Amino acid sequence: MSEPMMWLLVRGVWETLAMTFVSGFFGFVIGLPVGVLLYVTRPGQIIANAKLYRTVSAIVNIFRSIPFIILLVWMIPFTRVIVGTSIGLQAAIVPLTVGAAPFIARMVENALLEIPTGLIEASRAMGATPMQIVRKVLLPEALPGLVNAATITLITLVGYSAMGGAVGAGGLGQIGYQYGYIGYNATVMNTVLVLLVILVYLIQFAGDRIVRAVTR
Amino acid sequence: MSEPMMWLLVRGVWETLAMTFVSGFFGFVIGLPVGVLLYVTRPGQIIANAKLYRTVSAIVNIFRSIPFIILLVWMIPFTRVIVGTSIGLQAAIVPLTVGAAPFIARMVENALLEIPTGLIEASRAMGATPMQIVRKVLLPEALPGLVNAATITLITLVGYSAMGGAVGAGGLGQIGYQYGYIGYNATVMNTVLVLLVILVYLIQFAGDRIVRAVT
Amino acid sequence: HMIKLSNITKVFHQGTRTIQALNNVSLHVPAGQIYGVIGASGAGKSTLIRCVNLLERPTEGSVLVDGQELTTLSESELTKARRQIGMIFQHFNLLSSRTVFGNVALPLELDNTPKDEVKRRVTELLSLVGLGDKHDSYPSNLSGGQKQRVAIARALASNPKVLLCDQATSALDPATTRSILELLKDINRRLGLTILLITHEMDVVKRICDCVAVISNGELIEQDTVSEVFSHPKTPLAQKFIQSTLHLDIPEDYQERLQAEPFTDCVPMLRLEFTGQSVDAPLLSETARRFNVNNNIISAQMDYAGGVKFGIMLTEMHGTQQDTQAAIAWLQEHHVKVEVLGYV
Amino acid sequence: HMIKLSNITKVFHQGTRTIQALNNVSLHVPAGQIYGVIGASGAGKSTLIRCVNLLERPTEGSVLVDGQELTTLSESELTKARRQIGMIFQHFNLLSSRTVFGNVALPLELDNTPKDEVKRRVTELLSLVGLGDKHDSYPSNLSGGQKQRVAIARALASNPKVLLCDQATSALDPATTRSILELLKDINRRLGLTILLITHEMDVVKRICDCVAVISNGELIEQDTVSEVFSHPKTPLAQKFIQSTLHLDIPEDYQERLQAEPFTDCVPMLRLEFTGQSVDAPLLSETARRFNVNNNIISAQMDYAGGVKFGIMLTEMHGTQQDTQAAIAWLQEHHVKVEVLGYV
Repeated sequence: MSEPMMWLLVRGVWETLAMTFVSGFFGFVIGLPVGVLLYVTRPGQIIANAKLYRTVSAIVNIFRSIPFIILLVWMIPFTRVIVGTSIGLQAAIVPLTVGAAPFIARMVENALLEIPTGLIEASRAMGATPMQIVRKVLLPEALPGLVNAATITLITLVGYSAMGGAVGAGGLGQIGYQYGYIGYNATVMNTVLVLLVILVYLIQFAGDRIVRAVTR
Repeated sequence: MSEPMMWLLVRGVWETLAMTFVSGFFGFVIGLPVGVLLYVTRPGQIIANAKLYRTVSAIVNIFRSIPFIILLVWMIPFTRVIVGTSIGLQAAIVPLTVGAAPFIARMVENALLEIPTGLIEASRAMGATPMQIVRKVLLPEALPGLVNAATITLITLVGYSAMGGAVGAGGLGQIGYQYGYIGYNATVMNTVLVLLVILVYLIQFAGDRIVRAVT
Repeated sequence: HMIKLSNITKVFHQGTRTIQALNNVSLHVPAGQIYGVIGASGAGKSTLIRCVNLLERPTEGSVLVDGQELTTLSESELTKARRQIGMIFQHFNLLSSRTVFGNVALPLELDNTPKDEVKRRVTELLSLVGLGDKHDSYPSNLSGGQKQRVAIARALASNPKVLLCDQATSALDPATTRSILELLKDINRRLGLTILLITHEMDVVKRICDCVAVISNGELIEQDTVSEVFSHPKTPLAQKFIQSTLHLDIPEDYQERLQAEPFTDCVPMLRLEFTGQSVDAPLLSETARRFNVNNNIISAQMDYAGGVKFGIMLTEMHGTQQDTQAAIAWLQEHHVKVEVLGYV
Repeated sequence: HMIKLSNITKVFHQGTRTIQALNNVSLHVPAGQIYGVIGASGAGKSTLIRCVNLLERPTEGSVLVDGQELTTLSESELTKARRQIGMIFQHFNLLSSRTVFGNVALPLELDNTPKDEVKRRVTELLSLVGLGDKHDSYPSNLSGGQKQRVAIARALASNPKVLLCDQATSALDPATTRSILELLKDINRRLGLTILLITHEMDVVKRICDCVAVISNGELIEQDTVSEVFSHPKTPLAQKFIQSTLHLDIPEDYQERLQAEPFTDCVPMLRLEFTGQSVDAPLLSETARRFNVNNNIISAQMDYAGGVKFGIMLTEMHGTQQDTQAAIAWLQEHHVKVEVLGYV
């Protein structure tokens, strides 16, 4: 392939990472709290409140039920008002989050459920406040799972960036979309396809070895 | 809304449904076989053969790792020659089945590992052949897990079919891309979203009762 | 008189249906004693124990721990009161993320204990249970006892007055159930700790606790010393879970030799149920020499509680018929149930 | 007669890794007997039992079963051999998909039998263990013992001579365990079932077995019938397994009162270990008769097997010093190990 066009693939890998890792952060920012909110609000737990879980659960179900590009396209006008463009890197992350939050919010609930109920009774037995439970009992026990939840949600976001590249918010997504959909190019399509695959293996592997560090 | 617009969405609901259900069937048909093969080819299991699981797993791992839209677009040249169209439902379902097979491949292998080891031994204690166990013990025991796995890979294809619409395929994928992205028609856009959410709950709820009633 | 319960009643309601776990139950516990509460599977024993620590809030009742009402404490004040009540569970319930040092140190960190005050207290509390050495070993590679030892060390991180064991013996093997129960007792003798128990097994009740209560269908049926409970069964329920739960072997090699009525040149087979006689009473000895009868013990099980013998025995008794009759009667008159189970 | 295995050796292959779980071990169980094989933690007992049913393949050896060897590598000819060798595991291994009726039916549906013919053997085998009551329930509902009860009927569907039990009563509670092994002998003596089994608890062998063998480090270091095994426990390890069935205490009320050096006005606390001398020789009574001492039985566990009493006992022997000394030494002379634990 040509030298200056090779440098375009480098411009994209920057962006595709830039989207996932940023959008992933804001995912957990919004999602990890909603996830813990869901775990605590399960009836028969610390602050049961069954009616709140009926509301918050249905909220994250409807959002997670929406397929991605239908969300992204539907969110365009809000994405415009919130960011101001609706096109490009900054506008890209808002539709990636919010598609990402409910994704992990549910994983955070499930990953936190791996914890035995007995720890929460022991936590209350020792006389800790619900915040002390979540700070130094629930979180650190669920951590090995929450780290996997990162690995899982981060690679899906890479996939979302790709679909998100079609509407022109992204790097490897757009380079893959532009040069394969209209006027297919054997070289560079194979490169962008393999360069994304190796990017997933990198974040997969980095996710495995980081879970080993915190494992049982 | 409008007069003909409503009747256009009707095709979309169909086209979206048609792509997903067929991708699922053709997916399960080519995936479930490699799914049970992936289960038995683990070194601890019946067939052993740890050599093939170093490859058979990696080839499924490499496919499933590819994002669907980059797969769909890369698979255009190849899809052009198979169906001999390059566009539409009949062409679109091939990329859908290729991307969704690895997904069920590992899930079936995972859901089939949820069965207790030692139920496999008691099966050999009775004296059945390894094809009888896969017929009347392994499969019907993991059945509630399979229908759960069917529910997951059915609804993911509804999302793939959306992205299918953005590149050449029909269905609600296109209607949403067409009236939302180029210019924003709220009525049509909200309808495609509601239809799809309504569609997923009907796939979810149908899958829930077939999973609940098989227990 | 350390912990006390007054008219404890509790009901949980789910799906427009109410169920009575506890119905008007009162339990007086003396200071520095081990106290058992046995019962039917989920008969309210599960809930009752945790009403002391207020893990389950009582619908109606009054809980007095160390001469203080717990229900009136609300939120902020109960946090401080639970320092004086440690607890350990059936499954050992500990954080696998932290080591034994950290696991025992955890409840002390809620108090913001400074620096090495935790190091001083943890290391010695760990020495008490038997875990020195393994300060840096994670729960992952600990055995059932080893985990439970950490749990005991953890509950005693506040130097509490009362302790609560929810079926601690359950998951432990017959060998290590010995050690852990003995460790609890060794603490009971040293620190003078008050202890409440609930156990599904009877053997736990015999070895440690002073007073044992029987609770079934959400109400307290019996309350007395272990001595009185195993001796005189009182309720038909307790008698079922005490008498039917102990032995009566009747070996097969003798079974076929057995008869219904007398036999030429024979000896009676009989079993002796001990009803809680006394250890200072030399019954089997006096009976052996005064009546001149050979009481041959074929099979026996008898345990000690509160200064009294109780159990069962299968025994052959030889000697003169004039003697043998009187011999059985002398034991009988001293409270020994004697059945004649055929002749040989 | 049947179930007779000849020097089975097997290596555990992970790879280049090589370790022998089984090394040159033979065993013969007569038709209609219960043969136990006790061992340490996974010391090859788990591997050995299943060499008879050929779940795992031996490296060198022959196995006579019903007068025929399965070592010939017969492919699917094991079918009826496997129908004549049934099995029940530690984990009940029931099909969650199927009812308690069908779990027993499944092995029979494997043989293409008519639906009415299978209904005969099932309904009877359900009423055998007491499962005629809950015939429609799923494995998820049934209790610990009840889940095993269906497994027993399961293996007996095809009407086998031999029944292999791999730690059958390991996960079951003492009372349930008791009822299960009772049902195991009932079915043993009725049709004359050949039963080979393994348990990590010596109790199980002690409860009911015709013969027993102790496996250690892959070798069979003891082989004899049950009556003679208790009378002649030659192995240094085999004695330690039977030693764990004594469950002695010296309860806490005594251990506080226990004293090292003798003090004013007290009695020696003795622990009598009966080696299995005789039930005919009445030592405990005749020693009280002869020397005028009182053997007050504080607690004891003693059992009968093979025409003799054995086990342990704990007593306090009252009376004159010279007499105590004579009597306590008399018991030694007459083959009873006596140990003064202290003074009380």
